[PDB]
Amino acid sequence: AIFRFLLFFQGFHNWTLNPFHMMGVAGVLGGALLCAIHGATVENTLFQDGEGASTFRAFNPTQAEETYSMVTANRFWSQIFGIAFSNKRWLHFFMLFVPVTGLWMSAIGVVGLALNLRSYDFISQEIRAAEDPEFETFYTKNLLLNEGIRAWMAPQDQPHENFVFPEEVLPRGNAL
Amino acid sequence: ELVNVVDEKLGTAYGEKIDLNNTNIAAFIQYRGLYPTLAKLIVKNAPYESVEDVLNIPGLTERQKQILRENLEHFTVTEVETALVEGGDRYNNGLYK
Amino acid sequence: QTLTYDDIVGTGLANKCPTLDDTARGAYPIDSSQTYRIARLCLQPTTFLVKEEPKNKRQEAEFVPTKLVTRETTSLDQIQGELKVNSDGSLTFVEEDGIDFQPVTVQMAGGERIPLLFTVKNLVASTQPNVTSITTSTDFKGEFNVPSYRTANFLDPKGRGLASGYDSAIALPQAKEEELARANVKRFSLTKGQISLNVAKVDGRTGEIAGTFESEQLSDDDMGAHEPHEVKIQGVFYASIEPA
Amino acid sequence: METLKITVYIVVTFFVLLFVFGFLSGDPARNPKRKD
Amino acid sequence: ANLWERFCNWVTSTDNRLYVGWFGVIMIPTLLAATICFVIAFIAAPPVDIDGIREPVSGSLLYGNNIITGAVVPSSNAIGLHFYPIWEAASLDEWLYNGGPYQLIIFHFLLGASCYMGRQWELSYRLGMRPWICVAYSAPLASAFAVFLIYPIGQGSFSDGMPLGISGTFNFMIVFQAEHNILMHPFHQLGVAGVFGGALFCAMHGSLVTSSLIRETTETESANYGYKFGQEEETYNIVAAHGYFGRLIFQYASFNNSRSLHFFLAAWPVVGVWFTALGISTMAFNLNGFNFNHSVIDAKGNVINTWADIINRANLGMEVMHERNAHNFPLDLA
Amino acid sequence: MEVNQLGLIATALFVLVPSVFLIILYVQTESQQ
Amino acid sequence: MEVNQLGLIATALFVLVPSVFLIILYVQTESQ
Amino acid sequence: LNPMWRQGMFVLPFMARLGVTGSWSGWSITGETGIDPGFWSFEGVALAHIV
Amino acid sequence: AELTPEVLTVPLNSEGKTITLTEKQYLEGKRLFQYACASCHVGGITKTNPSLDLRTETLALATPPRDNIEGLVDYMKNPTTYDGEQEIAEVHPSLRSADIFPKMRNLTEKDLVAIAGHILVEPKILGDKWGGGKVYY
Amino acid sequence: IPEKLAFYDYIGNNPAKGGLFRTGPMNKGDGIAQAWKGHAVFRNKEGEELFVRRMPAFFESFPVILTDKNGVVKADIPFRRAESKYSFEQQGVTVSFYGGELNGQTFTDPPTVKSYARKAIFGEIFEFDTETLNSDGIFRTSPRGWFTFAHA
Amino acid sequence: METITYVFIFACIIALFFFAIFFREPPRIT
Ligand SMILES: CCCCCCCCCCCCCCCCCC(=O)OC[C@H](CO[C@@H]1O[C@H](CO[C@H]2O[C@H](CO)[C@H](O)[C@H](O)[C@H]2O)[C@H](O)[C@H](O)[C@H]1O)OC(=O)CCCCCCCCCCCCCCCCC
Ligand code: CLA
Ligand code: CLA
Ligand code: CLA
Ligand SMILES: CC(C)=CCC/C(C)=C/CC/C(C)=C/CC/C(C)=C/CC/C(C)=C/CC/C(C)=C/CC/C(C)=C/CC/C(C)=C/CC/C(C)=C/CC1=CC(=O)C(C)=C(C)C1=O
Ligand SMILES: CC(C)=CCC/C(C)=C/CC/C(C)=C\CC/C(C)=C/CC/C(C)=C/CC/C(C)=C/CC/C(C)=C/CC/C(C)=C/CC/C(C)=C/CC1=CC(=O)C(C)=C(C)C1=O
Ligand SMILES: CCCCCCCCCCCCCCCC(=O)OC[C@H](COP(=O)(O)OC[C@@H](O)CO)OC(=O)CCCCCCCCCCCCCCC
Ligand code: HEC
Ligand code: OEX
Ligand SMILES: [Cl-]
Ligand SMILES: [Cl-]
Ligand code: NA
Repeated sequence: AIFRFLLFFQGFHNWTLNPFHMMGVAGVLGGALLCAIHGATVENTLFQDGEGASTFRAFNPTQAEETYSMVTANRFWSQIFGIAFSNKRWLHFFMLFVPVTGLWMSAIGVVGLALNLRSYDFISQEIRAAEDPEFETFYTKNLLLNEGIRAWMAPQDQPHENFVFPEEVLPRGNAL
Repeated sequence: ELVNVVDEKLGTAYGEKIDLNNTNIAAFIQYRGLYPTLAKLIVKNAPYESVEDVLNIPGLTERQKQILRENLEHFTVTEVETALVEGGDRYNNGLYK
Repeated sequence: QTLTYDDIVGTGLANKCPTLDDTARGAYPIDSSQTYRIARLCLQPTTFLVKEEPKNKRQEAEFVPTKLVTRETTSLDQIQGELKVNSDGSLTFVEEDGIDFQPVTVQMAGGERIPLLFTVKNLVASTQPNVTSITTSTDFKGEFNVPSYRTANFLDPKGRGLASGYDSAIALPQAKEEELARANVKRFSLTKGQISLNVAKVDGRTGEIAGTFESEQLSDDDMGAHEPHEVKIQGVFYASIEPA
Repeated sequence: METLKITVYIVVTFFVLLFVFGFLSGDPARNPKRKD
Repeated sequence: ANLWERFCNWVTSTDNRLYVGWFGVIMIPTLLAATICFVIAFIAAPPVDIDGIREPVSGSLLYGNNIITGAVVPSSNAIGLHFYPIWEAASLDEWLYNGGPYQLIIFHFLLGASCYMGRQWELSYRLGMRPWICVAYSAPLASAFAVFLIYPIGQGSFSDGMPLGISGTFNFMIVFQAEHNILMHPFHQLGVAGVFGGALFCAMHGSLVTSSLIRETTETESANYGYKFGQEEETYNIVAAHGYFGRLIFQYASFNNSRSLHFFLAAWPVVGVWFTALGISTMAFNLNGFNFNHSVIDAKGNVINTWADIINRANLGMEVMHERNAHNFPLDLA
Repeated sequence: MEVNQLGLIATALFVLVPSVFLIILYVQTESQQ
Repeated sequence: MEVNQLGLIATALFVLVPSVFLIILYVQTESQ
Repeated sequence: LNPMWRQGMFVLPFMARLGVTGSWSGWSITGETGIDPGFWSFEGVALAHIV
Repeated sequence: AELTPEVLTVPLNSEGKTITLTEKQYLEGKRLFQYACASCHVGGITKTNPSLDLRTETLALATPPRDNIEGLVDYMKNPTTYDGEQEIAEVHPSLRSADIFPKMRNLTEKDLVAIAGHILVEPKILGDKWGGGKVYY
Repeated sequence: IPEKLAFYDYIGNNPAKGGLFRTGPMNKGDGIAQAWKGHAVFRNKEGEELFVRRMPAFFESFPVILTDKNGVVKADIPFRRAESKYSFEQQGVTVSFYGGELNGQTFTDPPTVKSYARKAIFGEIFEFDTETLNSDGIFRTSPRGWFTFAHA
Repeated sequence: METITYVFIFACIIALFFFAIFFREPPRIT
């Protein structure tokens, strides 16, 4: 039912075109990135604090020592990527900040979709497209798709409306 | 002045009867005895100036002439419309199911 | 000797018409009491020239060159039709069937793409009278049909079309509809073109002929959306003759 | 166009050669602890 | 001190502002090629016949695109999986029409990212680190291979690879769902769980650490000046952290070994993204998502719809409309 | 394209106003040193 | 009145750019 | 009737003046269509100045 | 709604005799149809010739009529084209062509009636969905 | 019927037909309303009166489907023309206006009748001035909509 | 004008990359 909700929003609201969703995507994916990259950095800059091959045992919850080298991690990432973190407090605040913010942003976009205040069209494109049958973008291609979704899904998804679409009115491309 | 010629055609007998000059071949399934054999023949030998002209197709068994006779009232003829006969669209007009 | 698929595949030779040896200067005689066909007609363009529009009025623009951007997809071939002898001894080829169209797009200086349906559809071409023999001086001249580049089911990027599609600019729901009429109402053109086939090689032993061709036809008009350009095509041809 | 093809075939061969001979030039020994 | 040996010593120097290395010897030119062709194409490439039907699609800014709708358009279906370098085209005008830049960019880019990954192992070796950060990066790298290479290989055409553009991306993920019901595929579901899960734990770890910083500053100063680069003692108290989260849920659903906690952080999103990379890669071979269409019926044989059929209605409208001019026959088999 | 004309002044100020704010704060931070 | 569109952006930057320069220079004078 | 100087072209005449005259698009400011200017076209002079 | 005998009563021949199937036959038919036929005829369409479906109304206007158990059983023995003008066992699975369509080899005579019976009952249950295609999925 | 009441019965004043970046007054979209053209009555060749199925607020676009009093579809504008049963051309559909600027006027030629059928899904049919504000023809939301959005 | 704007912002971001790597506040120890 949630999957259907996802696809409702594409065809009716064109929700992928919405910058507030895009900033949400960037915050969720930014979070999963930071999660993976931070776990991996710590785990591959560990200090040798025990003899054994399982490096988990050589951590004590009460040691005051940091258990990995922030310094060797900073060098690694400075030389690999060009910048690294240098402040372990900023790093962990940034890990809070990114995914929280992203979610808050998508929320604001949904609030607008409550009112059907969609980010549905680019006017300049529709104006040229209408005047110019040779002008096609991935933007015009995606609205044919949403137009399909609407017409093929609406009668069964909104049964209270008694939508009757006879075959001849359903938007379809050639052969399919 | 700019019209859709396909839409204009739907306002002629083409929109009610099988048009011997224009209709895709799959419409001959709506009547028995017609598809595929006679339908193949009618489409190959179009166009026709009158509905009755179908009976003069060379090679028609006398049984074939009677299946056409029974069905002449479901036929008709209008001017050939280029948009419906170009492309081999009388054999395949891109509609399946 | 003839080659196999695996010999030819990926070379571009599949897009080339058969050649005749430059010794083939014979003549092929025509028994008006016989009928003949063309077992295979092959047309291979080599040049695409487009007519420019020169702004003023009494200058008339020239034909300019273009670049082909659709690769080795240009030749017509496997064409066949009746070859007739008329009262006066003229010969008339009548195209029956074949791969008689190729979509092509060339690009003018300035990067305008010009698409066209290169074709000899419904070619009826005829010689002088009193031929009596096909020679290296025989010239066919004929006209053919140029149907619309897209057929009736074709949908433009807003879902508009002729036998299918929307009848308006649905993205502009309360827009002034008259100014979009030309773009909303699709029209199916059907024009004529001219062709000349100049025979320069004849193999009297085998009824094969080869020569040069020049045709004139209109370009794509995008279902009535813009005005077409005038196109000149030059190339070579091959044809095989046969008794019926 | 053919000239271009030559130039790219040469460029690529040169960088791939660099790569292979680079790693055959004692690469395990290039670390900060144990060299052999 | 031999010529070759000085060179080998610069390539592998850990003193270069950016590390080069042997993997870098391949990565730098391949990524400079991809980058320079991407920027130039996004700004100025003319329209591309992505689907082989002589219906060019405008991707670039000077041709009426904006940052959202622009793309480098995939190469023509007419080419399918054929290799289309520049020197195989009769001219650059042809190569532009048929989508050659996309092939040039994606191939250079794949190579250079493959080498980015090795470069990550290489520097870890030169610095005396453990080696496995590159295994973490293998999940995105795998995901990029999936949508630029594998999925085209399996469908037969680079024209069904992912466009290099924001709206192009959405096109490709819409059509993927009509053709593969990827939402109902379990490996995509783990990907969502991998990516929702990593966003959650990102925020957890960063909120719990931030919650248990040790007072080092005043209220007039950023708490971040409590930490100095390379200080030897931890800057938060992990037992206060364990004691909070263990009481929020219960004691044993909270960590207190920081090594296990960070390995868990690393492993959850990496594994979930491996799977979703596998999903795209196996749907490349049309082993599609679960199909529950008409699975529920009544005593007579009436269909009783479920949400799965509602999804299918949606999928159907996606199917019948994509590449609307492109199919002459009733089954879109690839 | 028939793009909205205040798009430009909107974009230019959206960029310039907060950028200048940060530049002002940074420069006068550094001359405290 | 049918005025120039770019006139607004030319006027606004004409004010904004040189003013900001002076503001940057003045505030960092004061904080030293 | 629409030469460069009616079109507000400032630097195009200085490239024209010393012998650059054609575009990689295939036009030239002397009306010739179908010319191949090589690298030193209007576009290539611009790019080289960026580099 | 349940699978009642009214719905399970199908014409037997063109003279309009009728035959009522058990539930067992109906499900046997549904099994055998999936084994031997659905690969082309899932839903009552024909994947390799969409112009011809198994809607009862199309079967009714087939020459020899096929809207009955006899016509259908015959068609499985000796398929023809829609006008009955030529035999198509070369290219359509049938008992007469089980040499080349091996799944037809082990179909007894009762199997054929269950298949025929399944095809005439199913449009009564599903209506337009049978032969309708994706529009009605 | 007061024109003021007829104007409320028009989807272009529905605050849920807007867009986030479609700026300015509603007038910038459908134009400045000048006149109620009249209430439009569709009939087929049988004399049956037909009804345009109104667009709901969710849909940026909507098919043109004419129904009878009893809900039964009797005409539409077909997308695919080849198997069309219900087209205006085949069904002989006509539009008659009562009230307003077109009171007493009847149109029979199909391209005109489809034209008003298209606007009838918006409800009552109005004459707009699109030149004055260079209106682009795309619905915008009202102050009711913009206030709710900001304050939520 | 919109193309100039999109490309100008992109170019400014590439410029900031350069400064942020080569002209960063250098990390110093204890
Ligand atoms: C950043 C941090 C690290 C530092 C990095 C170091 C800095 C180095 C950065 C350098 C990068 C520079 C940017 C490269 C621009 C690419 C130029 C191009 O694509 O330029 C190509 C140009 C353009 O070609 C023209 O391209 C045109 C394409 O037009 C298109 O474009 C037009 C607009 O321009 C119109 O829109 C037109 O409609 C549209 O179709 C036409 O096809 C013309 O016929 C065609 O001539 O071609 C030519 O003439 C060029 C010459 C090639 C001719 C072939 C001869 C072979 C010579 C090959 C040389 C190989 C290089 C050596 C390698 C190394 C060995 C030491
Ligand atoms: C790369 C792909 C991608 C990514 C990363 C995202 C990411 C996101 N999308 Mg988009 N989406 C995409 C593609 C993507 N989207 C596409 C292609 C479409 C089609 C248009 C959509 C359609 C879409 C819609 C329709 C919506 C999103 C939403 C979201 C957000 C969900 C936030 C969240 O955690 O909700 C998870 C939910 C919560 C965090 C709510 C609270 C959950 C509580 C804490 C759980 C309690 C559990 C409890 C203990 C019980 C457990 C028991 C039970 C599990 C058994 C997030 C920003 C949503 C959004 O923006 O909302 C603001 C939204 O509604 N997306
Ligand atoms: C809430 C809704 C939701 C959510 C959370 C997700 C989440 C996800 N989806 Mg799903 N999806 C949804 C709805 C949703 N989807 C819907 C509704 C549809 C159907 C319409 C889909 C259709 C769909 C498809 C078709 C695909 C996904 C994929 C994905 C994944 C995208 C992230 C990824 O690939 O990481 C992986 C990481 C990367 C791709 C990054 C590669 C990084 C490279 C190596 C480096 C790039 C460098 C760059 C160019 C330069 C930058 C640096 C420079 C600026 C300095 C993720 C698991 C994708 C997937 O599984 O991909 C494998 C995929 O193909 N989804
Ligand atoms: C509660 C506030 C409020 C509300 C509801 C309105 C409502 C309205 N105004 Mg007024 N107005 C306001 C405040 C408000 N105004 C203020 C403060 C000013 C001075 C700036 C004006 C100046 C003004 C003028 C000059 C005009 C209007 C007009 C209008 C109408 C059209 C609005 C429109 O198209 O917006 C479009 C809305 C948007 C484009 C949305 C902008 C928000 C963006 C998307 C977010 C910004 C990015 C942000 C940083 C997100 C990232 C953050 C992240 C890091 C967390 C409408 C009735 C117009 C009218 O019709 O006149 C009669 C008109 O010409 N208003
Ligand atoms: C040529 C033309 C003109 C160009 C066109 C190109 C074009 C298409 C581009 C489009 C660009 C475009 C519009 C972008 C869209 C982006 C968009 C959605 C914006 C997001 C905006 C927004 C504010 C969203 C809210 C959510 C938000 C705050 C997300 C932030 C995302 C973010 C920056 C996450 C971090 C990702 C990242 C790679 C971090 C690396 C972290 C890192 C340095 C780790 C290294 C590291 C780890 C350790 O553990 C330790 C110990 C140390 C020491 C250490 O170092
Ligand atoms: C008619 C009548 C009267 C009817 C009868 C009805 C009746 C009266 C009903 C009333 C019943 C009654 C009153 C209620 C009592 C019943 C009760 C017990 C209810 C159940 C409550 C309930 C449903 C709870 C929901 C369960 C819940 C969601 C728990 C989920 C557990 C779980 C999945 C948690 C995640 C665990 C996990 C591994 C997280 C890791 C996160 C992460 C990596 C953290 C990072 C991190 C972790 C650390 O650890 C530390 C250290 C640090 C540094 C750090 O970074
Ligand atoms: C060989 C080539 C290798 C690849 C080169 C790629 C270089 C790209 C990296 C960008 C450098 C600029 C970052 C400036 C910012 C910068 O200077 O950061 C520096 C900052 C240093 O953190 P410290 O902990 O040192 O500082 C905190 C203290 O100062 C407290 O005030 O690091 C970050 O916070 C890490 C998070 C940045 C994570 C986001 C950056 C990545 C986003 C990149 C996507 C760009 C958008 C593209 C749009 C088209
Ligand atoms: C593809 C390999 C098929 C299989 C397996 C089955 N059928 Fe079929 N069927 C197929 C085609 C291409 C056609 C059209 C034949 C023609 O050219 O006329 C048919 C036709 C039928 C019909 C007639 C439908 C009508 O409207 O008249 C029937 C009744 C039918 N087929 C039945 C049937 C049965 C019972 C099958 C399983 C034993 C079966 N078919 C398999 C293609 C294929
Ligand atoms: O190309 Mn892109 O997209 Ca995979 O299927 Mn077939 O092909 Mn096209 O349709 Mn659906
Ligand atoms: Cl598509
Ligand atoms: Cl196909
Ligand atoms: Na059943």
